[PDB]
Amino acid sequence: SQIRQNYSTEVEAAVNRLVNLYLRASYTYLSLGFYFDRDDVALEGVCHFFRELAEEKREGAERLLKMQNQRGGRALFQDLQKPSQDEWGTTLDAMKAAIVLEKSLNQALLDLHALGSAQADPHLCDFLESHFLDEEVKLIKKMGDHLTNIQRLVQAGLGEYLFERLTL
Amino acid sequence: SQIRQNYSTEVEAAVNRLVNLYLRASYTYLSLGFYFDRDDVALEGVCHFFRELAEEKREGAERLLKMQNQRGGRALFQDLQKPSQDEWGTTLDAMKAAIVLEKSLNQALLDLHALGSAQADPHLCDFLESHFLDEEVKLIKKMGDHLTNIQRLVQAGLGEYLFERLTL
Amino acid sequence: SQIRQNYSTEVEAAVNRLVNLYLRASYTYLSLGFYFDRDDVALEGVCHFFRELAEEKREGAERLLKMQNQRGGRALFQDLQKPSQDEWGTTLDAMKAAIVLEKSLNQALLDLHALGSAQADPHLCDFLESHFLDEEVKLIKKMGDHLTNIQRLVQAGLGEYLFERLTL
Amino acid sequence: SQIRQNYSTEVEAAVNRLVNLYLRASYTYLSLGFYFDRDDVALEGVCHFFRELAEEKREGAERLLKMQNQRGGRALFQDLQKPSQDEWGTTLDAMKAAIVLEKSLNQALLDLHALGSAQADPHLCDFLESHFLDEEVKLIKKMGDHLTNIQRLVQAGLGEYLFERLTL
Ligand SMILES: CC(C)c1cccc(C(C)C)c1O
Ligand SMILES: CC(C)c1cccc(C(C)C)c1O
Repeated sequence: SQIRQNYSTEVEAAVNRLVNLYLRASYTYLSLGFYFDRDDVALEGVCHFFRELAEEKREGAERLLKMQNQRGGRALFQDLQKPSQDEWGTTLDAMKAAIVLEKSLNQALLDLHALGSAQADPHLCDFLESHFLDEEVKLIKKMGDHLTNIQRLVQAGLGEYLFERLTL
Repeated sequence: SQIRQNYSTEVEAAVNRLVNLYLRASYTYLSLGFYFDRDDVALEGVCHFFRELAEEKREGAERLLKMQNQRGGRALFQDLQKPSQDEWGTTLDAMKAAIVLEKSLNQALLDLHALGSAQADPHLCDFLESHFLDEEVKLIKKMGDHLTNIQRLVQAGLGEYLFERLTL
Repeated sequence: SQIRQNYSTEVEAAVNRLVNLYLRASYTYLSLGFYFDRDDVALEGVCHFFRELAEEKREGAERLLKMQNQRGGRALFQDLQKPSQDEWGTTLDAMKAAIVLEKSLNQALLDLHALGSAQADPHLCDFLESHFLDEEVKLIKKMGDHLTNIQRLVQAGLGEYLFERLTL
Repeated sequence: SQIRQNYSTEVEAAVNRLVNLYLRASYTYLSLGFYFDRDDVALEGVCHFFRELAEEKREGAERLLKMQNQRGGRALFQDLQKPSQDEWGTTLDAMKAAIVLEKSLNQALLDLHALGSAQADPHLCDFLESHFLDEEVKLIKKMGDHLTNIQRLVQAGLGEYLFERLTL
């Protein structure tokens, strides 16, 4: 590439892998959202919470792809694996799966940051810090807060209704 | 009729029967609404839910009657039978009766659609699809969602109060 | 499902397959869009055209999933296959691939409509006609119009620039 | 300096060198801009493109000088060498020279970042990342995009006119 400068093949490949992880996460949240929209589940606030996250993760993938092109790297897409479950249980089960998913995304971001530092790529390091690292910390804190409130509420049906009505 | 074209006597008769079913449904919802307004029942949100449905079903009957005249058919009214119960039990009992009622209306609409298709009456088919079929699907989904939340909430008195306060 | 009425298992399965096709199409358009954003391709209007289509196809999948739940069917997601190409050639090549893709989506919609008619499911038939069939016809006409103008313009570099500047 | 803290003499010297490079770049763009304003060249959009860049590079030098004083370092100015050419050829030649110039500025920024990291000077590292590194990546991507479009357009006179009219 005529514009490529200080951008290693290792970072380029890791960025493509991270795009795939963000799109997989968006797909997982799409599945979580529509599960809570089932007439036999029917928790609208929970459906809204996860649909908003599907949108945020798709936006993250798109930002990564834009950065890949700005640096002269080449986007390469892979098959997007289906989510790990077809049915997601209670709000508590769903929030626990979501925090597992976010921690895995955060770890991938931290691994990519470490790779960037190793490769002396400060543009990459700044990009991640600016657009992703703090967003993930904030989101994981919010999910942890939700998990604590859900757990405090377990008359489990009553608690699940109240959380959806009064928090979400 | 000077204007009548492609409108069978079978469809004309079925439309009159459907008007009677819609007016019977409006009457049933009027009864449900005022039951929840009793001082010894006293669930205002539930009363409002059913009074709004009585209005929607009367409007449906009026749309059908307007269509009957647009096609050159002749409205024929029959005695409107009183609702199946005088007292309607809990919110849960009431919502179960309402979903039974809506499924019966939906089935009558589907039967009339099938009759229209058999008679090659596409104006009728479009009319039903446009004004009734989707309205019924949406309403039945909403009632199913409510039933699931009511069931999750059954300390049954506490749950009935909370549903009326926080959903309706 | 407590709400399910006149909704066959065959239609339910076909709707899940159609969701997968719409999400695959959105993914294909995401790939097309970012390819035209490469510094060595650099056709912004073309990138915008395809990114807007990725959004439209994702929205289509979401509408289908909402309908699946309204009818009492159960969403089932499958692995999303990667797009058929990694690099998309000229604007002409890309527009030809897009019209192939849209014709395949349109055929799937027509097949689902035929299945609905066979199953006497008029809600499904109306849903498809209202939200999808006309959108596809309009889009395919627009792509055909673009293909004709692109072909008329092939000094091929000059023509590709002018189309992006003055049409897109 | 009473305020100087964690600011090495090596960084101080490198910052002064970088100021000189930014001012040299501003001077080069001033020359490029007025060349395209010649009556025998007469490409107004190209003149505007380069005059705007002369302004951006002067602003960069001024930000660096402000930072030098904030840290307690001492600005030292050197003779500003004249630009490498007196006449700049075609728009294509000019854009190629501009991308060479920007890549040299970007490399100097990356070298200064590496020096800062070596000296454990995180204020410097943040300053560069915040105000310069991303600006350079964006600008180099934009120039690469322009070069690709210029090259696609080479009836070379016609292509040069069209690019100036429809892109710049
Ligand atoms: C945002 C969310 C609905 C989503 C899930 C799965 C795949 C995609 C794209 C890649 C088609 C997607 O946008
Ligand atoms: C009791 C109720 C369903 C009803 C019956 C008959 C006529 C009307 C008018 C107001 C349309 C009506 O509202």
